[PDB]
Amino acid sequence: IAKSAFGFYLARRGQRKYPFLRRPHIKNTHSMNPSAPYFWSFMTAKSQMAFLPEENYITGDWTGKFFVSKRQVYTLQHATSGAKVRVKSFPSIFEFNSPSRWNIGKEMNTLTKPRMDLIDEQMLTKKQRLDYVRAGLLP
Amino acid sequence: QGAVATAEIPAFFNERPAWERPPLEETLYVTTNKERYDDVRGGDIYYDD
Amino acid sequence: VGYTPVNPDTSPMVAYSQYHWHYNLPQGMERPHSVNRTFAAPFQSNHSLVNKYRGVWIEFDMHPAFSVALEPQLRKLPRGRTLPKTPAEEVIADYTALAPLVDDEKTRDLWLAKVFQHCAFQRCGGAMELWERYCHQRFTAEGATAKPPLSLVKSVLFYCNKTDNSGWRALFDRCLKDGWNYTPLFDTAQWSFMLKSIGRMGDEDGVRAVLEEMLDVQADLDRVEARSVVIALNAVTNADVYEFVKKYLFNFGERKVKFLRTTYSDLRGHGAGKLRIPLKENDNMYYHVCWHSSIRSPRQFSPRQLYFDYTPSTLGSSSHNPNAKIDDIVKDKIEKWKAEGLLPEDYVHEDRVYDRS
Amino acid sequence: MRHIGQDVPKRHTHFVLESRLMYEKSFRDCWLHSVCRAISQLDEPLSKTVVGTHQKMLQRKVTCFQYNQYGLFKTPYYRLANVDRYHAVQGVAGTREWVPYVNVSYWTMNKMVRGGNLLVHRVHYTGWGTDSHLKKGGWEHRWNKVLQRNVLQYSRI
Amino acid sequence: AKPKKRPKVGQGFHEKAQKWREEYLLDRHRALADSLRAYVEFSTSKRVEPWDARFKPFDRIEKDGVYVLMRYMMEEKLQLCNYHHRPVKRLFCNIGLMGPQITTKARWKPYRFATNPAGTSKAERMYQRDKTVYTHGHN
RNA sequence: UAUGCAAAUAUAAAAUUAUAGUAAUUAUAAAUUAUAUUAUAUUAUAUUUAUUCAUAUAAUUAAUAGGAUAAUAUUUGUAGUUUUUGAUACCAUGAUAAGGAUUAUAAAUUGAAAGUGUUAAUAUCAUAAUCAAAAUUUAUUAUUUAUAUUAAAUAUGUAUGUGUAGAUAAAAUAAGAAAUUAAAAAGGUAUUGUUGCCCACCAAUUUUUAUAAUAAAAAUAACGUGCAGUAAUUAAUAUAUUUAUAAAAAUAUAUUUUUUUUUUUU
Ligand SMILES: O=c1ccn([C@@H]2O[C@H](COP(=O)(O)OP(=O)(O)OP(=O)(O)O)[C@@H](O)[C@H]2O)c(=O)[nH]1
Ligand SMILES: [Mg+2]
Repeated sequence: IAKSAFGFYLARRGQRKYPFLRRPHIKNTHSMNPSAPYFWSFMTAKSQMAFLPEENYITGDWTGKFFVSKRQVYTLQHATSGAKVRVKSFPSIFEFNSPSRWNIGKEMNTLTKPRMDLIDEQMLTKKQRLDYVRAGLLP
Repeated sequence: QGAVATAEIPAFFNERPAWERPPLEETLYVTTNKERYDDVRGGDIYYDD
Repeated sequence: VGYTPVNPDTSPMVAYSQYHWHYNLPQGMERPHSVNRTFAAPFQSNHSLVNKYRGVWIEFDMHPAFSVALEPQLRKLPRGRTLPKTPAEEVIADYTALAPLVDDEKTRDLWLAKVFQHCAFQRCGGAMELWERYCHQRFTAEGATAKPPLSLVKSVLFYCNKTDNSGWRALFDRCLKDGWNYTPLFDTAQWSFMLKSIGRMGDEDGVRAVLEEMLDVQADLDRVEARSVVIALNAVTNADVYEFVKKYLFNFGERKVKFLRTTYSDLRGHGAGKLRIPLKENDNMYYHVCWHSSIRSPRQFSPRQLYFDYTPSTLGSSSHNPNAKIDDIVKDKIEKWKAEGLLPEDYVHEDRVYDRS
Repeated sequence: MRHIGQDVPKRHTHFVLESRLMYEKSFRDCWLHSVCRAISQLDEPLSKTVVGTHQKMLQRKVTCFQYNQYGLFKTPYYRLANVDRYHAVQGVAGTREWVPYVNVSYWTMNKMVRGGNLLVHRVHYTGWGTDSHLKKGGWEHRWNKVLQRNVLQYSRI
Repeated sequence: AKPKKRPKVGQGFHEKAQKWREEYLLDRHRALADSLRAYVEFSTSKRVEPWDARFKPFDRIEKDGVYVLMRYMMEEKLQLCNYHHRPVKRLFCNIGLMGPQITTKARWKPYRFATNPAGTSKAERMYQRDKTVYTHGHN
């Protein structure tokens, strides 16, 4: 059960059908979907000639960003500079402490797994743990 | 009969004919249209003296 | 129903109720309305007229031959809405060196008026010697009989107001009705400049005389600028002229007095830098202007502020007051009876109850 | 603030004003953003005057300017949430919880039609109404007819 | 009234989630390299004949019919195209001498049946492909 | 299961209860209340199709102020801190939905009023609100099946396994379907009306007769065990026997204040 302010304000109204590609809250759970032949044409800008998004650059006289935007595309300088790179994700943040050259040119949201396979055994309740065991997700 | 609409007629369309009116009704009588201070419970809230 | 109101124009239920016109009934105009014809308001604009000249005009009009002859000299003198930045001493020297040559009294007067206007625009106070050289001997001296042109007198007044000269009265008294009688032809800009100059100069009687003359000659108080009136009314300190100002302040309109108060407040507060010369502190006039604006403006209703300290009657609130005086009513009745004479006059009355405080 | 002497019954009604302001910002920025986007990613030469380096350098500079434009209204219209102006209830366009003509939610529409607050006419629930275009082709046909009435009717100069 | 802060995520979950994400990213790098290798090798390797030998155009004996044309005219380029369905269909279109017979009358084996290697002789080969390779059904 | 031991409702009566002293009347009646079509008869029902269903995020809601072609306002540039307190992260009265079983052919519609998150009086720490790129564990949802398969906002890598258990969904309206079917009776001791009266026991206070280690009777809104009676879940009433936590229960015999179903010499 996701806990957020909008959860009380809005209502799911069951498994309602939305217009194609027009769900209100976008949750790209398929960003980390791997596809070798379609590596450059999945969750990425369609044209190779397009410039990098505005989110990859600093515009004004900034004082500092806690985390960079997900659409910011990983570049060589991200690994070469050896600086601190963080991306907001559940639960709190994901930090790039393993700079690799195999992710150059791909978006950080594509690199980061949205739906983490790991399940917390601590906050899980008795009934919820029983449900997970019945589903097979937990022993 | 019950009313079916409401119009803002300028009140000279339906006047009291002169022969059943007090004499000239202007200088002899001074008339002021004020409002009752008691509970009307239905009636002329704004009545003239 | 609910906190949100219902708009009757959009709601069809109200529009089709018995208190409005149903759609089945014929749709037609009822009781045609003429509001703009029975009583049409004059055009009063919140914003000032953008295309206004906003200055004193001199009505420059001479013979075309003289104008074209003096064109090389007149290029330096100000034209219609065009002000050259030539030094004032240059035009003064040109006039004092070429005026005897040209033989036309009217042309000389117009040229001197233009010289005065230029030196007033430049705020050059040295040009009064020109007036003493040329005009003083024949236009105003020991009972001078000459009739000066309106252009020249207006230009001289503008110059003296700009330079805050003390010689304006000798000309204004001649310009009263018993003399030249040029007062009705003075523009509201001229009146505003006179009032501002006198207020800056701090003349107690000048402001009174100018205001009385304006009222007599039907000068447009509303179109007279608020700042000049504020400066003129700031300088009055004497009791008699202060009373005159108090009784005269009712001539202005309600909007005019409200904006006079606004301008006075802002100028003596934040707008102190707007004036080149700071305004002197006159708290009496400031308070009276604020009070007069409050009197003239419509009075709103603030019940809590009005009746914050209101206390009910002793008899009315006796039940709700634990320690209240009730024998005071009996004492008042006894006093009333003694005054009436029913009781013996000045009879000794002893306290009827104990004093609980 | 902080629910001290609140005047409106609902706090969320101010989000309607916020949405109107974001629409006004879109009105401001819709031309500049579109022009910058068009210039930035046009590979073909613009004209005889600008070609090659004179064009690519210009594209880079205009893209830099667009990025430096702080507060540009990037977001599209379809991703901006629609909130009723009467009861501050959110509805998403394209579903049945929002009407396009009145710009109010399904609940507000039902309340207003059940009371007397909006002059509407009743039609059969399982029909195509009374419009000839709706009877003919339906939603897409009436949409295309609106387009034809607006633009395609005119022989543009 | 009087709201209080309530923990949502586990006390040690954040760092565990971070290290799990890092390890998943490294595993994705390894799988991406493997998938690229497998896709390139599949594209280069020769595949089976994509034409059905049971329909009207491809029914004659190998010594007659369209097979003579294939063997004597376009045989050389089939090895270079590695018998993939798209290039063989395009070559059949461009060679002429067949006209619309490759689409109006000819038929081809399905997408997953035409991707089998040169010698298969078994139906269940398509399910023997590696599963950890994220080549999107390209062996 | 009558041989003995055993007067006994077929009524000469004076408001209830009680030993003929305990409390203040006690009983009873009528109307109404959801259980029972009958077999030609106000309609032939009986066929087709379908079922691995999932998503919500980064806090400030409490004023009016007019400009070109207009007979003149610097009102260009309009400047008075601070005593109140709820739709907010509970609660803070009302109001729309879904749910087909008997008014039919005919110049005609196969969707209901009994109520569904947001809406109009109860207050008393409440800053929870989208303007993108986001976090399945939650009843209420028709997905494309084997010749050709990723180009423009970024858009799904998963589950091939004899059309395959249980359980379950939909349609008799421009579609194609045809002889066994709706149509009886039958009840309140309840009136707070079954979520009801009422029953003893348990438990608690206390009164009267009594002085005998007595017994008996009576009053009482909340407990405990039950569900005995109230057409009331194997009917009830009377007497006798018997068992025992308690209402009671089982038998023997006799009754129905038990609601009822057609055979005039086959
Ligand atoms: O009504 C207004 C408003 C503003 N000002 C501003 O006052 C400034 C000068 O300040 P003052 O207005 O005090 O000077 P002054 O008496 O010499 O002004 P004039 O009569 O010559 O105009 C000027 O630069 C003008 O912008 C006015 O003069 N009048
Ligand atoms: Mg029972």
